[PDB]
Amino acid sequence: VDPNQYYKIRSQAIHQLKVNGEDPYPHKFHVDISLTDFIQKYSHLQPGDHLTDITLKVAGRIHAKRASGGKLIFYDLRGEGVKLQVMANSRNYKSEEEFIHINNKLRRGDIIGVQGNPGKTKKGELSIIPYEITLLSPCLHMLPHLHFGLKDKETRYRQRYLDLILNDFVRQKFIIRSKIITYIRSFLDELGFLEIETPMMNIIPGGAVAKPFITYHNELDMNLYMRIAPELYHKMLVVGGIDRVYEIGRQFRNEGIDLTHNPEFTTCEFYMAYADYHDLMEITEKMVSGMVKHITGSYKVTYHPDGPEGQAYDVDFTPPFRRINMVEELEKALGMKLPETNLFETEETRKILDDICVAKAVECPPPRTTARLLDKLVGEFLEVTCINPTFICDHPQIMSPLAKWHRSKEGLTERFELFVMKKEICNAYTELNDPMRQRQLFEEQAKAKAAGDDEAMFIDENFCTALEYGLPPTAGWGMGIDRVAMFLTDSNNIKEVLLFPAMKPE
Amino acid sequence: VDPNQYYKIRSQAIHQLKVNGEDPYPHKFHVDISLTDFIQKYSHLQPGDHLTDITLKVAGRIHAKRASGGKLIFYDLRGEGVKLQVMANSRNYKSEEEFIHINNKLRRGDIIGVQGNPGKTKKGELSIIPYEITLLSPCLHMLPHLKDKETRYRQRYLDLILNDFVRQKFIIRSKIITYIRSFLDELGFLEIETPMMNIIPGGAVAKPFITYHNELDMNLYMRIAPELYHKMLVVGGIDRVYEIGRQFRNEGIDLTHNPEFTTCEFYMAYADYHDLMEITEKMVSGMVKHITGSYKVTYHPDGPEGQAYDVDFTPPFRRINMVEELEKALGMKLPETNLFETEETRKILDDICVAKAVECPPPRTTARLLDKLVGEFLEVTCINPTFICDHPQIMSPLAKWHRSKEGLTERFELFVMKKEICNAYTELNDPMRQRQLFEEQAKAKAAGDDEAMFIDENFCTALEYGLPPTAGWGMGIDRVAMFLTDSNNIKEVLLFPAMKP
Amino acid sequence: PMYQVKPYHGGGAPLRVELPTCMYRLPNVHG
Ligand SMILES: Nc1ncnc2c1ncn2[C@@H]1O[C@H](COP(=O)(O)CP(=O)(O)OP(=O)(O)O)[C@@H](O)[C@H]1O
Ligand SMILES: N[C@@H](CCCC[NH3+])C(=O)O
Ligand SMILES: N[C@@H](CCCC[NH3+])C(=O)O
Ligand SMILES: [Mg+2]
Ligand SMILES: [Mg+2]
Repeated sequence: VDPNQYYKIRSQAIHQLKVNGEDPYPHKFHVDISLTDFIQKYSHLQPGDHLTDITLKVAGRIHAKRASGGKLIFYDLRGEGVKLQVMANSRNYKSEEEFIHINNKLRRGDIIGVQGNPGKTKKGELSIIPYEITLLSPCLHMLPHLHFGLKDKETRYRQRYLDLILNDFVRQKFIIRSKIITYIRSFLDELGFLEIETPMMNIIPGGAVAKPFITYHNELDMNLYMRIAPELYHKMLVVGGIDRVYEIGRQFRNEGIDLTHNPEFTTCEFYMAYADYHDLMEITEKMVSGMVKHITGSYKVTYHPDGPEGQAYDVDFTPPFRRINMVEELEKALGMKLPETNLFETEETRKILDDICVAKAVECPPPRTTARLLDKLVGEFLEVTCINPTFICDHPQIMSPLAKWHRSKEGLTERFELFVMKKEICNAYTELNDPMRQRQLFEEQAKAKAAGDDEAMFIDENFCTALEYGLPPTAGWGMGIDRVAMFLTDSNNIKEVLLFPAMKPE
Repeated sequence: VDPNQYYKIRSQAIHQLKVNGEDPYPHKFHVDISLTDFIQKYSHLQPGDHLTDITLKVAGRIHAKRASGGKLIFYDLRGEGVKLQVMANSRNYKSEEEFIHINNKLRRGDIIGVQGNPGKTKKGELSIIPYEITLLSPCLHMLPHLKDKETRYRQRYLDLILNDFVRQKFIIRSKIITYIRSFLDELGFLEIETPMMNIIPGGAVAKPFITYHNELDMNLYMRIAPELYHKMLVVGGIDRVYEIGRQFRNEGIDLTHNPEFTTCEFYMAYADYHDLMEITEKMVSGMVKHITGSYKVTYHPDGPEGQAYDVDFTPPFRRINMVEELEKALGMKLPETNLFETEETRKILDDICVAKAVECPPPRTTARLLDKLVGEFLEVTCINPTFICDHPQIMSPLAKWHRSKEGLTERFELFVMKKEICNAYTELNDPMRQRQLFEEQAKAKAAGDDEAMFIDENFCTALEYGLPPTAGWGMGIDRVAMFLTDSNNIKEVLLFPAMKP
Repeated sequence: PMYQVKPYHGGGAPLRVELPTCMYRLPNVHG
């Protein structure tokens, strides 16, 4: 049968139902009990059982309609990740006439309401035997018969509702995603953090390195930018005396789409007064391992980066996490000494790293800055070794415009990134609170922005002023929720953990 | 002294601390105890008492530096909206030279860490007596000796440093959001995130922000409501969803409007707006009782020296039907409800709007006229929480038609203090009717209603796959926040409100 | 570790003030 024909015919049929006052879209059906509770309550029933003294109203979507007579029709009711059989017998329905009528009405895909008695077939399938079946909302389209589920990603991501009907695991991915977010909130709330909201539109975007979205405000005749990170606002709040803050919210980047990249994504940021990044490493260990254990039942999870048609990695979130220092470990991987860390701002250094990238075949598209070449090298040699949760620590100041200088190692900063499965999930640092250094760094950033780099960031003077009023010694932290969602739902693709991911149109 | 010179002098002094290596911005100071816990632990001390076996590190900002002289100084150390006296006398310090150095170093506004002993004064004031004081972060400016609203909203950190009540408002805001999440979570709702940039903006009546996605050569609109996505998820089989998230409007920035604001939207399968009325009563009433202690709340819509309104959130909330109570308030009969799409009716409502001096800017559609009349005669009677129910379909393009009253919809708005805080309705699940109403909306958008809706054909398709009987609901968190913090300005409940530079 | 700060709320969670009963039960997804 042809799906368009099916649609035309079915639309006609429902229209007919409308003109007959047969009410194909009722207003209210009173559900007595969830399918889940119904199953949990009446599973103990024996084959052949039929409770005459219990009558219940359940609802759901028809997955299948099959006959075993002209007086016997079985419907497969689905809901809540679960199934219940509707055993519609003529003898138990209110009329023969109405039984015939309702069975002529219903097609696979319909939302129905069922009022009936709990029972179980001779085979032993728990069922509900209907006194009355009510059409709650008809499905006008033909739902696909599929052998391997809905696999076509275009269909799955554009029509998420289809994915959710036809595929059982999708639901659980988004449940897990919610569990993550809620767990984090509970963690932080219990540590005395105040959940806050900061602006998503600013006049100058800051907090990370990214190409922003630009929109126009009509009444004010100025451009606003969509935010890339709430960082600077939080630090201002800490100056104002709120010692512990967090926000779980959306961030925006005008980039492209890949497996780890959507234009809008969810992050959690928190800022904590009188903490340094060692404290943040300890809290991060507790939060991530706790999260994984609470949600999945264990510290060990399996990941298939290349899909189920590929290798499985065993990821161990058992604390403590491996720690590596970026520069030393990069040297160790390269088998060569890199220049002294106080010499990273020089051209000699840039030239050395350039040569090494060329010789090790690591691409760095222009501009081939020291910071970028470093990043590409780290990505090639260190990040790939990070299967289990690994802290990469002590980044150069040239990669970290807002991180406080390292108290031992000149040219470095008190910063870390959490890597899991070769990808970054956290970024944190002891915050820079010296207004002068912060302004200098902003100035170098603005100089790099003058040469043409659209990701390198602006000078926020309000933020520098705020620093001048006295930002306490503070440590800050950011986490990519979507990525954590990926690794905990065994998704190799960010489109899997976004309900409605961005798609280049058709 | 002069602030711009104070700043230069301080800058120089701190710079000198840097070049001398006395470390004005130390990396790490280990606080042993919060000021709040300190106070809770040692408030019970007798005056003149002085626990010497206990040494503790605390931290905070300096609000006042006063010296008795010359071996003694008192510091007013604040944090967490509490205060602690630092009683610094020379004989208790680590050394008299270091005492002198450290006091000569400090100024008011400075973040400092204090290591010392708990003890009261004879005067009775709970204090810490320092073995050592460390400068954590210098304040380079003159702090004000703060009421000016523009100055508070533009420098929120000053506001939070100087004014104690702001912090409390934001704590209340947070408590409201947290309560809502607990409430829906416990009711079996899945907390979800839907896109904040769309191709077609839908869900509400509003004028969107437009922005451009470079790598797609495509314009995207910032969202005005999550509604259509939620309904699509209910289609998907997720029976209960909610989202507490941001929303955007390209509009006027004012006393009650910000270009970005926060709503909670939830959708519930197999519910109708009656069910949603019960749920709303329970949620709001309980929320208020939980946050404030009582169902009773006093509010000042204009000034603290203005008319005070006393509001009773005790359920059940009053209910009024829109058309009926408009007929009561107009002293006249209105057209039969199945006549509301006629220009006869539009003309009648225009004549009634003129006759009772109600201003309706163009375009004077039946809906805008109706809304203006409801605003004038009905909303002003809504001091206590009041459900205004059974809106006409012309005002409610996504609402399901009333099951008795033709021309009406199964909808309510919740009003407190003459302002809308909730909007909810039995959801329209008929794809044909919805398409028709979208087409009517598109006609009204071609003839120049600027906030009028577009045509989501995808949403319509979803409806064709079948949306179960569902009821939906929306709440303006910012307004609830205003009402529970006695704020008549929306800037009072947004940490960094939009300002018109 | 880091000094104790008391949770701004609890000690969650509320709706021990109010849970309506007009609609069938679904269980808290977090439980
Ligand atoms: N479009 C997006 N989608 C999901 N997460 C994003 C994102 N853009 C940024 N992020 C988050 O912010 C962080 C930014 O990472 P960066 O190191 O600045 C560039 P990357 O491409 O993620 O790393 P890489 O280029 O070394 O592979 C990531 O950890 C990620 O969690
Ligand atoms: N805003 C940062 C995360 C916080 C880093 C610590 N202050 C980012 O986008 O990576
Ligand atoms: N989107 C609506 C709230 C949802 C109403 C129920 N579907 C609004 O902006 O007010
Ligand atoms: Mg990174
Ligand atoms: Mg309104």
